[PDB]
Amino acid sequence: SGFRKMAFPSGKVEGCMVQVTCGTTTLNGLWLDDVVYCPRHVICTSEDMLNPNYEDLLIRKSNHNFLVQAGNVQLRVIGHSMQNCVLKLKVDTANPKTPKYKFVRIQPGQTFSVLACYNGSPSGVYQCAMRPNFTIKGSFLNGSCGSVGFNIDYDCVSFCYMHHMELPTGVHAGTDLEGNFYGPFVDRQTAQAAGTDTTITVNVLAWLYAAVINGDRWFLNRFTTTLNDFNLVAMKYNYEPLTQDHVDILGPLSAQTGIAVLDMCASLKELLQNGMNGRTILGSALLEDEFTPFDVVRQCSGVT
Amino acid sequence: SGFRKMAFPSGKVEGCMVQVTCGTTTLNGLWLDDVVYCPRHVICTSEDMLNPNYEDLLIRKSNHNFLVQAGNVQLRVIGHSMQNCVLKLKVDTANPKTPKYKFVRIQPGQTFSVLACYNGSPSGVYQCAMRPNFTIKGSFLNGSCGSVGFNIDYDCVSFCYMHHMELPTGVHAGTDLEGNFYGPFVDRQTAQAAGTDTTITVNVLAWLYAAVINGDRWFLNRFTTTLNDFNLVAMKYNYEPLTQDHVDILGPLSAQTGIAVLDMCASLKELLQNGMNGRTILGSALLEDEFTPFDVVRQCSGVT
Ligand SMILES: Cc1ccnc(C)c1NC(=O)Cc1cccc(Cl)c1
Ligand SMILES: Cc1ccnc(C)c1NC(=O)Cc1cccc(Cl)c1
Repeated sequence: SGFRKMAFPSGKVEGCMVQVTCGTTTLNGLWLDDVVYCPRHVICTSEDMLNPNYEDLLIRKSNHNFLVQAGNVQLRVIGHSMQNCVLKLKVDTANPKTPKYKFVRIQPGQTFSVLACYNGSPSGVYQCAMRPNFTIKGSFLNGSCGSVGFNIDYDCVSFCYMHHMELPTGVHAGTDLEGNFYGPFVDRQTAQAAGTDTTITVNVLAWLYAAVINGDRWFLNRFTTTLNDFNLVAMKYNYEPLTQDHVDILGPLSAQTGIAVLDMCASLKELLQNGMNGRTILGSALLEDEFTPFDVVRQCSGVT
Repeated sequence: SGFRKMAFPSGKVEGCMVQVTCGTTTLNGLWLDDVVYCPRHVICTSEDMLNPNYEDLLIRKSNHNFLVQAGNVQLRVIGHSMQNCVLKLKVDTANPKTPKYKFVRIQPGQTFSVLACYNGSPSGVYQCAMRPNFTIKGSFLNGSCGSVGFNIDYDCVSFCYMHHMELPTGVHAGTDLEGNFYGPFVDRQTAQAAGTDTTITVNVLAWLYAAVINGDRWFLNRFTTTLNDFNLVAMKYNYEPLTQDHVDILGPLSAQTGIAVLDMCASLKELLQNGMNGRTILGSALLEDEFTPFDVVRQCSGVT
């Protein structure tokens, strides 16, 4: 029993973190096999960041300008290339601590763990969701650039995020491991609009099922609804429209609890229209959307 | 910017986790140097747990009855001893992945990271506080026994908790690494009272300072209070009494923000008496007490 915002064990990712320095800028890199991946803005000075011409800036750099250090040992850079917003520094040594890994581009609403790093050293780990608007509400300071997000399936780490930037609004933007930004963002010191965000409906429902499994049941009611009626309420409260694909993914939790998905939707509808009346659910006074249906089943079944 | 319930990177602790089996019971052990530490109730059957005589049960066991497996390799047990509620199994091999470590008994109100494990395999990591009543509100299922809590200072892991039991109320009880329970709990299948819990006042104040640093300032007011007046409010709302020792530990955050500790106490007083009026602080609709003043300074300064 109990329900926590649990992160994946970060060990396999800690063994990949390195420090990358170019000129006067230092950030984090990810060392997998004989390649170090890092945000391409490591090649910028503060003056460059206003409107950088990355192609021109990278041409002034040679392999010996990229200083890569793994803990205390220096890596020898034998190649460099830019792929979208990431730099790939080929090194002469394969990382002996490289776990089994994949590069994945996650969908909005999916969750992942972030290993926050500074100067190539891990400081902490936390779980978060990629917002529907492709931002993440992380905890990152200057120097955290290059910190990565990931999921783990037994022995395989799927890297899904690399941190690049903090928007003027204090929310975070980054790329997949091929350097493609999530969202409309560009790696430039300019004010950039993050779209209207919404609450991840399927995750809130998954978390209400986790609440029932763990004993918090006060919000269950004698009502039911339809997908259409529920979506009228979801639109009014800036929630993502619920689809049959979302209902299908909630099936295991519906089966485990015996509460039909549309009955849980009716509980959520009443919570949206009436608030929590000063009560809590799983220690929260708001509707939590950072747990996917997969996360709930994993945490509630003890998958290692 | 941003503020998350961040856990320490779990890598150094993952390398210590082992599976311990005795008879038909399997749980987690902590392998440090040539000793494996685990909850002594690994020697019990379900029938024994009602009122176990651990001394008598342990006498029926020999070194060869304790099966210790580190991933896929079997450890050879050359000694066994009970210290309070933990068993110490001496093995013939020192753990090559033993980090620099200490065993510490933490105070109520302090925080730590938990690496939840099943069958000696890490499933997730989360941050939590030891409640004033010496329970923890974790996320643990059957088989999580032996999972540990810890803090990390640069390269040193201070182990402070080992999970033993879930109380009938769904909250968790465990020991320090010398096997001494935190709180009045006994390792027995009996209903056990956890005392009245309170909110960790100094942590809520630390978190209000983190909110100010990160831009959430709506709760700041034009008022101040005294320790005496604040403590009358704290008593009414089941908050721990604030002392000058607590004020002194909040000094760095008071200096960083320019908000005197008693002025922050007046904001907290108004939040206690008036609620949050449907607003949030750092993404929470309640007053958070799982961040110590040290945690706030660490997260806000990027200590690795
Ligand atoms: C200051 C800070 C705080 C938290 N995370 C981060 C990542 C930062 N740093 C930046 O955003 C620097 C920067 C400026 C403009 C564009 C880009 Cl790609 C990077
Ligand atoms: C079932 C469960 C769930 C979460 N954590 C845990 C630790 C459990 N298991 C138990 O509590 C088993 C047990 C019963 C009586 C005394 C003791 Cl020391 C241990």
